[PDB]
Amino acid sequence: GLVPRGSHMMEILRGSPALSAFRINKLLARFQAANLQVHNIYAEYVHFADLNAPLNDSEQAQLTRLLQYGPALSSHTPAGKLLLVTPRPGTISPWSSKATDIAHNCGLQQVDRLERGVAYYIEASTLTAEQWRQVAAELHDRMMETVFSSLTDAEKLFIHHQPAPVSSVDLLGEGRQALIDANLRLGLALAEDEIDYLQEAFTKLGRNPNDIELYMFAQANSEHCRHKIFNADWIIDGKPQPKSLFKMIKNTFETTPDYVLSAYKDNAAVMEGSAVGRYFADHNTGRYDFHQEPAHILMKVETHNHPTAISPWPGAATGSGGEIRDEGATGRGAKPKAGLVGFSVSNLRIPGFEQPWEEDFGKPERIVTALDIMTEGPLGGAAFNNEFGRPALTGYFRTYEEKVNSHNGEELRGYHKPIMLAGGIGNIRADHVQKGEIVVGAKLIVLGGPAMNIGLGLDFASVQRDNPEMERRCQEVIDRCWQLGDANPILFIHDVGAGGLSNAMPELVSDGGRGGKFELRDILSDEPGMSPLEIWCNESQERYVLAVAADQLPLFDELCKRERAPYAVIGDATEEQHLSLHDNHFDNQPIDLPLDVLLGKTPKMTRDVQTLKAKGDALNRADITIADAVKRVLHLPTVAEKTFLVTIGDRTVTGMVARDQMVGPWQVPVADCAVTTASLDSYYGEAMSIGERAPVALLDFAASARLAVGEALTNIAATQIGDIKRIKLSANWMAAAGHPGEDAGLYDAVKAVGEELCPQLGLTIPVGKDSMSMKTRWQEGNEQREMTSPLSLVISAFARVEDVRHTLTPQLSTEDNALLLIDLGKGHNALGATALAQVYRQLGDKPADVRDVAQLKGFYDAMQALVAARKLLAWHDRSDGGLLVTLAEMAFAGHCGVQVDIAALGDDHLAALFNEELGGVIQVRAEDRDAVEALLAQYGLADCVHYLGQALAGDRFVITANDQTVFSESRTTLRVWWAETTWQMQRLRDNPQCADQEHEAKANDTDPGLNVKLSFDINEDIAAPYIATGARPKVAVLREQGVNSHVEMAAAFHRAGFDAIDVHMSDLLGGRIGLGNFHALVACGGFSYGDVLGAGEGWAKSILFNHRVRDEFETFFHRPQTLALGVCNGCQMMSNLRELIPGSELWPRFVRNHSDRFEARFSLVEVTQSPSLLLQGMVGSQMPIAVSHGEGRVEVRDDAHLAALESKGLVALRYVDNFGKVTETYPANPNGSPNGITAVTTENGRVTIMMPHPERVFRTVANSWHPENWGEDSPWMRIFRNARKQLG
Ligand SMILES: Nc1ncnc2c1ncn2[C@@H]1O[C@H](COP(=O)(O)OP(=O)(O)O)[C@@H](O)[C@H]1O
Ligand SMILES: [Mg+2]
Ligand SMILES: [Mg+2]
Ligand SMILES: [Mg+2]
Repeated sequence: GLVPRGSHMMEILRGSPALSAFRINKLLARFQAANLQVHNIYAEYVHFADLNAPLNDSEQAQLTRLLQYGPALSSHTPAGKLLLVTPRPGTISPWSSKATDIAHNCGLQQVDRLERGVAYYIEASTLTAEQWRQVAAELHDRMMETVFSSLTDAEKLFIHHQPAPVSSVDLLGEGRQALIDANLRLGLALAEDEIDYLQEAFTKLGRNPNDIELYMFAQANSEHCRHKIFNADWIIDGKPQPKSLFKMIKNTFETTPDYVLSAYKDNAAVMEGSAVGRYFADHNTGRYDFHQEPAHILMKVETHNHPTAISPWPGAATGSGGEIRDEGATGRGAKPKAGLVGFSVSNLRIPGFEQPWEEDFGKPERIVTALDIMTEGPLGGAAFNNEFGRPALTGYFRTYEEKVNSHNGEELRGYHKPIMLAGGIGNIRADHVQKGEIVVGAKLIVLGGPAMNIGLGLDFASVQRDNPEMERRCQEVIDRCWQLGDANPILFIHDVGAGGLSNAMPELVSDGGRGGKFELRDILSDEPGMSPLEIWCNESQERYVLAVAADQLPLFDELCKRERAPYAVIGDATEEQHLSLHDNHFDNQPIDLPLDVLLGKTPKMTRDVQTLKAKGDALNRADITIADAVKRVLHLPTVAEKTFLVTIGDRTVTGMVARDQMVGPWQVPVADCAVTTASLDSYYGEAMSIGERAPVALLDFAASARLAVGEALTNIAATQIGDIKRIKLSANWMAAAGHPGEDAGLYDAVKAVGEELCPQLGLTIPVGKDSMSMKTRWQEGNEQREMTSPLSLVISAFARVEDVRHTLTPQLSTEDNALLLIDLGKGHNALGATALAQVYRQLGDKPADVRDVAQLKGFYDAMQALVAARKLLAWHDRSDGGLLVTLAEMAFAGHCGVQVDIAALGDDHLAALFNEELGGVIQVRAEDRDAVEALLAQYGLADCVHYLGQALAGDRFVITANDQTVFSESRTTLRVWWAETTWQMQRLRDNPQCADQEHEAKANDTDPGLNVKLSFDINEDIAAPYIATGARPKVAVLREQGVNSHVEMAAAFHRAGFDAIDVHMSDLLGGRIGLGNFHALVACGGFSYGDVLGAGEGWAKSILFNHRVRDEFETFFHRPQTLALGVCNGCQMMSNLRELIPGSELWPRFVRNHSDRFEARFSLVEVTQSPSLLLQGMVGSQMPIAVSHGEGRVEVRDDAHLAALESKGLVALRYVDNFGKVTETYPANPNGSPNGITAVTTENGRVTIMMPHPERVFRTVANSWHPENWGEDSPWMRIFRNARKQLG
């Protein structure tokens, strides 16, 4: 298929079937439910190639081959009515960016652009034109796609448009009205006093402003960018206040500067870390080595609330992506290392699973539902973290939507505009913390993606776009820069976010005390139609701005080319504090302004407001029983199991993850905080926790803020930190500013933490952000409706960790034990604004609060003493759902029972069980009870401490008060109820057979959990005699663009005695490396090309289609003694390279998981008998391994191929269930692979490929669960030692 398309030609190539049978059945069921008689539907991918020159036969065959990927679903002959769904004209999918990159890296420069659609063939002969429109509506996303009736209509996607010129606004010819008109036309949202300021500035300059100048100004002066509310003066109840909100936050730093290296002068804060071996490849040698130095710790938390209400996948994705850029742009360049995630939404109202507190109150047409946010949003956030490669290790998820009698009387309070929160930690070198100086003449660079018309102005302008692989490429350049140490050529770096370059470039010169002169036509653009305003102001993603000295440009160019990171020099820093943007195409100057004019401020805001305070109503208990309350509370999403948010996201990339959300042998997501190691050679590390309690703010603003700080501390407390001054906070404030009562409430809550609680505890808040229009208004029938959030403070706590090995979790032991409650509520047992109240549609009277500051500190210090002395068996703090939920979660994690007496906790059993006061349950050895009680007493806590009882083997969850049974249930029954939410979410989002299998396994109490059988001594270093010689063979640690798991791969080989060499595919292509110098090769994990065109396919085909590099690989694999390993993405790659690999004829392909979802699991495997030299000595072992993949499902051609592979004896690993049997049941087998197959070898055993990641778990400390008696080495270390010994 191939036709004229302007000065280019467009080719049409049919792809493979696009939807599996469950997805097809879902569509048919949706049509049936809407009364559309659709007899059948079939979907095929179709590819469009815009060509600038022709393809010869050989090139055409290459292109056709590149576009063969994906699971081998059965093709159907087209039949019925064609509906073709594509991206909207004027947009370029991320798919297109990455597929085009692959074509170019395969030598197809004739390809100008590849794009993809889905051709739907619908047989429904009896449908009206009206009903056809409804069909079309079901098949596409109106915010990013369109529907066409012919394949040839895809030509519209590639139309070339001539550059649009700059437009002036005619102030001199029309007066002020020109500015008023432009304000409305351009959507500038300017205030009257801003229009005054612009009017005078341009009158003084004696010329008309250009549209681009006004837009730039308007962006820079928004609430989003200027923080007017947080810098305002206040008057409250008639009294002027002494400090802004910002100054009150800064009070915490004035009080507690300890350990802080950077606060309030970058887009992340920095604190002291630990001296450890930072592991990376040297610039000159390419060898990975440990560099003993301080790894300091950066932190940042952001939000993306409004875009996520409009288009949740990209909203969440670019929420993560922007925050990752803030981290990498800290100082003079730094390295992200782990993420966190938060969602607050309205009620889910899951079809067929509606809960008794949920009422449908309507919503605006133009936003999505709470359910669609929680379906697509987490996938988007995860897509970014997975493809960029940072593990996502802690988070929160709250539902809230109720009609309540709050501060402004009876009104709807909720999250129709959601909280979408993304944050994280990173490491940074001491000499890079401070931004450098920008010398006059510095070159000013944009690093990253070509711009498009995104973010300007159905709300299309709020529809974002993410390409995480592009950002990984950029991160690698940043890494190379900071890895040069004193020769780091980055003088200054900053992320590109709101306002695009129009904010970022002025900010970067201005932060250096410089001006800039810029050339518009040097900026990389994928949309030649764009105006200067669009080019300068678009919010295209994956971009950074930086300054480099002119003499370092050749170095910078080398770094970028090797990573394949696009970059452009677009201007020069000037001594004069002026901003100039020239346009070589139109020979004119779109921007010509002094910086003081541009960056000049209208006056400060004054907010004159009054306090409103809600009168609580006592909880009406008419319909409440304890048993009913347990069942309801376990069904509140806020409380309920969070698996659907957890296993979708990588938790092992870097090899530094010590404590992830999933805990114990039954992998129950209840960990109270995240912990990473500082390096691959240390037990020092970092921790992250979150505290939040928004519904409390409907009753008491300051208490909600104090509880958020408190809960962050209780979540983190059983991790070995020491001095509380080591804990640093981000404070993210979400409010509906201007809503009656909220402004005074905001001030009071900031004051409560910044002026009071944080200084009194010794907690700094060195970073934070604010989002101040958290409400939603619409017309619902004949009436105005509004849904307003509670004031919503989210606190994230971050700390350097003294020993990651000493972290406690909620996993109860059944050795002889005591359960003790630390009730920091001091028996107040408040029920206001609890999960209990919410699930009966009420708010209640009085909420929890921090009852006693000294006791909170004493709790923290006492926990630190108990952790360091190793006196705790377990800890779980009390939060949503109260003591009942803390104890239940502990019993789920320990897969056991409890026998608990609550007679000491008051006569009100409901209140004792369901209050959400601060504190929690510690478990200690029985023999240590008296000593632990005495320790707690030393910290002033005796009256808060209560012996509850003990954990016991079995399935009974029993709560007594004297001789009365208060509540008694099967622990399994509770655990399954608690699972029903994630069950239902998985069920609607993923393959329902997998969701059901996962859920139903939880009901089998006989599940023994992950468990280990070892065929060898895991402590025996069989490589030691080799290492002792000092002779270290090289390993080629192979990476392609988008690979992310190479550093820990190198480290694993290093520990086994190799010299690990960084080999990029660019090194092979440029002659800098030749495989003939190596005896061992490893293809590493990640998302090369974002897996576009099938995971590992672009990587492999780039090798196959370059005859030189293809020959190199083939030569390597045909040598008699060479060894090769392919892990995950490398396994996929090597499976696509079979034709070069002897003995690989029976290998399968690796395709989309049967669940249709990314699976980040800690899975049980057995090592099976095969020739594999890398698994020698390990046959019959059974131990868990990190799994992190979406396309790991072994796929054979037919059963003859599966039988042949099996009979040849080439299977080397298989998934087993916890009973130890080979399985295809999910998630024990996470991807649906037949016969549990997840590793294969060649006939000679010299090449092994596997989907799981042994290199992520070679350290015991990095295994989510492991036997207590293991040393530093896990079983998986033996793979790398076997490689060493085999080389001799
Ligand atoms: N949005 C999310 N993304 C990833 N993990 C999450 C998310 N929400 C919760 N989690 C994880 O699920 C577990 C249970 O969460 P939750 O019950 O909210 O924690 P807590 O009550 O201790 O504050 C924790 O390990 C938490 O980090
Ligand atoms: Mg919880
Ligand atoms: Mg907790
Ligand atoms: Mg919480």
